[PDB]
Amino acid sequence: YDYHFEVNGTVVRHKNKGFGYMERFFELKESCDERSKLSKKQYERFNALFNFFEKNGVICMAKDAGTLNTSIEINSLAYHGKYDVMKKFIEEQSVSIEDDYKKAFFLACLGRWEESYDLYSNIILNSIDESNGCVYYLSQINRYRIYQSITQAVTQFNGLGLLTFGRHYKPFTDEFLARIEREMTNFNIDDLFNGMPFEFQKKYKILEFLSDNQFLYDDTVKLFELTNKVRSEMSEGSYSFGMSSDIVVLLRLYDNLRFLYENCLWSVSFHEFHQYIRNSMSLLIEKAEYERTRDIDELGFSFFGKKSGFFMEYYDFVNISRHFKIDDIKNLERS
Amino acid sequence: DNNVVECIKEITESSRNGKLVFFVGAGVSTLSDYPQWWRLVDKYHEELYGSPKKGNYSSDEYLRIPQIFYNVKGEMAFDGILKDFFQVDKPTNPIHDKILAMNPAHVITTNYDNLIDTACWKRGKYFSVISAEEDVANATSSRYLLKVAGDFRKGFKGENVVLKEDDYLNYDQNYPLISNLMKTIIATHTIVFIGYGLGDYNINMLLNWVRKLQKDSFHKPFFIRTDPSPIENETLIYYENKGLRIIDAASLIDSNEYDYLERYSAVMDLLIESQENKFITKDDEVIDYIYGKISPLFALQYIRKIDLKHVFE
Amino acid sequence: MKTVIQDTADVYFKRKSDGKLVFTAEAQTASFSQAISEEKLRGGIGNKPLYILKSEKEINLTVKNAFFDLEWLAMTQGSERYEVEYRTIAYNPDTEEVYSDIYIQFPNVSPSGEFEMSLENGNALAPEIKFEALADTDTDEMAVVIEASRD
Amino acid sequence: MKTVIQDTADVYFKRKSDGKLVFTAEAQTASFSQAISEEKLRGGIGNKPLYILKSEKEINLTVKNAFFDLEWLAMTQGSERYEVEYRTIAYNPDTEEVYSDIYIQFPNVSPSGEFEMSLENGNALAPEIKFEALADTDTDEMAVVIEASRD
Repeated sequence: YDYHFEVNGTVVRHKNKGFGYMERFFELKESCDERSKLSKKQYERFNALFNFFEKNGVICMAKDAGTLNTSIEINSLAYHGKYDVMKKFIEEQSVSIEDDYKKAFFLACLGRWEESYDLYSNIILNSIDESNGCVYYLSQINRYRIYQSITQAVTQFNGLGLLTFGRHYKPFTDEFLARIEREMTNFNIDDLFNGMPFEFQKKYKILEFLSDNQFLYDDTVKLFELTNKVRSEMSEGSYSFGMSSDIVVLLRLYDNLRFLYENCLWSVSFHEFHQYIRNSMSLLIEKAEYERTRDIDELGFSFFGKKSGFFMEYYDFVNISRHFKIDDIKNLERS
Repeated sequence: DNNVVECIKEITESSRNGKLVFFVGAGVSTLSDYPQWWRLVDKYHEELYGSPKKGNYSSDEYLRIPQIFYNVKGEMAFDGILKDFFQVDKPTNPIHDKILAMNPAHVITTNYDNLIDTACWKRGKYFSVISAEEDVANATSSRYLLKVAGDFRKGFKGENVVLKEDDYLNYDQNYPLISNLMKTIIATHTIVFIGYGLGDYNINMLLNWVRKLQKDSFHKPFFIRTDPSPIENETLIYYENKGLRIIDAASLIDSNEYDYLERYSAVMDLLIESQENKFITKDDEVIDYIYGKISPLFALQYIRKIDLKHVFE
Repeated sequence: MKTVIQDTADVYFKRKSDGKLVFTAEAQTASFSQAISEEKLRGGIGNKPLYILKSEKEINLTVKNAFFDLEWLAMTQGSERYEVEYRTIAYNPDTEEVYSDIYIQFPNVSPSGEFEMSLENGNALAPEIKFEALADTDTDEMAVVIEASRD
Repeated sequence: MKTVIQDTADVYFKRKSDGKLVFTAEAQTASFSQAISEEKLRGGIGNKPLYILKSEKEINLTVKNAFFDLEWLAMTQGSERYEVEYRTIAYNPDTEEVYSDIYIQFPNVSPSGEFEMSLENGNALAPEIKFEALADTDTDEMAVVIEASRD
């Protein structure tokens, strides 16, 4: 909590009573000469540190914040819906442990929920010997969700699915369901961060929220505090300069997708996370309509005398294609 | 039986409080085609004299024979034979998962293998493995897996595993901190004994020692008897006097002599699924339970209706 | 005792060729939605149209339960329509006395469910089932009402 | 570079009867609103008169950066109503070059904030304050705006 990192890539002092170590770095960013007063080791560390942040999108301090045009790039193939090329990828041979993880998620997307779990079991036993901390914790966090998917699936095919389909399809063998019930039977996800070593606990605190359900409840409440405001100004004829409150959501929206895709997590396919995208993109496409229609005296267009017009780009189509049922899309057509 | 009902109640109460610490013997390891100790003694004796001993190995012989082998042949043969006997991987069995299902904060293991370690790392509760006197200081997690007798991670050498008579005689200076931590853990938890015989003189004397210390402050540990022959009331009463509490699998179920796995699974399932409202019994046992949970809440004035889900689990 | 007040409802499902009883004794959400509109059609030629009655028309349904029925659920455990019978009662504001009933008949309802309710935690059941009203080309159907209050 | 684009603003406030400038600079929210309205307050007149063009009118204002001052703050530690100047830059959509800066000043201001945050988890400063522009009997008031772009 020493600093605060705004959504826009800007950073502001929060709890520093000592040297502004963040500030010197950005002072080292622009100073090419000072970048030359380092040893090659130290220079490479800066390069390892510099290459990380630009990929993390951190730009410069708030005091010198200029016109920031943050980029967005989703590269996960599943987000790109290339269901055929992955059907060859899963056929390929494994090279590394990180590659095995990448395949495991790809298996799930194709509906072959059966073999996914076993390789989720196959990766877990071989994981420790390389002493890579992360690759274990997310392998189980992914397991219990695709566990629940099987469990919630098997009842549904029994309860209603017979009416929906007319036959009692059985996608999962009897014996397989037994083992997963046994292995996870008393599994309480809460302690899982409370289990991993102190060595794990000091480096990888930032992965904590994915354990309980506070991660999905944490993000949503802000969208309720962000949405409650914007409708208020919509009924006030107000004008907001600079970054409008709606622009805050979009960065937050795309930030969530990237972290929840490229790490290959499996929470994308659940109903709750779909709830987040529905009420986020609804607010953005809602806000577009009000801008296109309102009055101004003289200075109204003098304030931000242009707009994004919600120029709906390619990813935005990819977003609305998945996450909305037919009924949900109709609700927006009306207003 | 009411005795078994109380046994299950006390075990479940210990489990919910996270005060359950299992104790693992050779019974667990004999369910996963792991070659038994008597086979090891047989190998040593056969090399020593040219043939197996006839008749059951008396308890002293189990410690005396490898002493003879180490005296005569030397350390190298002992190490090589340990490598021949133990350098084999094996797959886990259901009983390991059931043992871990209790979420035991600690697990004592007198065996030599690492199968329990594979089970522990499979479920996902990190256990600070401790097997050498240097391990105690470096233990990370509060959860411990005390392989008291040593292990092979640092090598298949005869110094790392107590297997010769001097070891058990010299246990008091060889692995002392294991002794201290053993005594404290047994002092401050509810210990249960599974797959573990009645012939370990060292541990038997240890439990006797704890009892003579603690007097009436001794939370007696629990023993899960699993031989197909039902325990005898004479033996039951005698050991109850000795200060333990016995749980017999033969009373619960009926099976063949070689159906050890069924018995272990049946007992562990009786622990897992003894859910409890199942044993409410009579009418007037309803109210005292409800009074048991809701009565403390008479200090607060009024309650959110939905929140009652928590207090009723 | 101060303020709130609730009510109840009742659901009945059945398949043609027989009286196979299926039902959900309660329906908390129980959303009934009637809707009719039009966007554009017709070639606008031939001068006299002499008709025009396009009304699309559609009916949705919703119910809640945890009881599918015990016996042939397990029978078929290991497309002749799914008719519905909604029943409830009406009260007189002057007297508030039980005098009137409501009988709702649907001859052609189809199960159009989102078989993707995978939720992030084990919930309190609530297997919501949504339906769409179907009407063949033949005649009548969707809705017919019968009611008590004979007195 | 993909999708966002951002701009900047700037906020100064001042006190009359001296060149004192003890206030914020950078309205993060920078929420601005304007309004006019009418009611039945004049619901009845003697007629044969003319008009008032009342309109009520109101100007709401918001700035959130804080860091007021140390020099003048401390000196004040020992009702002119202050005034506000507003400055922003305007760009050409055709060329996107710097050619004009918006010059805005308001005659009367009167800060009046909800003097209680009490947020359950302490925030990262940024104490948003709302302002209301008073007015007197003399003339003008509201706003006086100047514009660059003499290119």
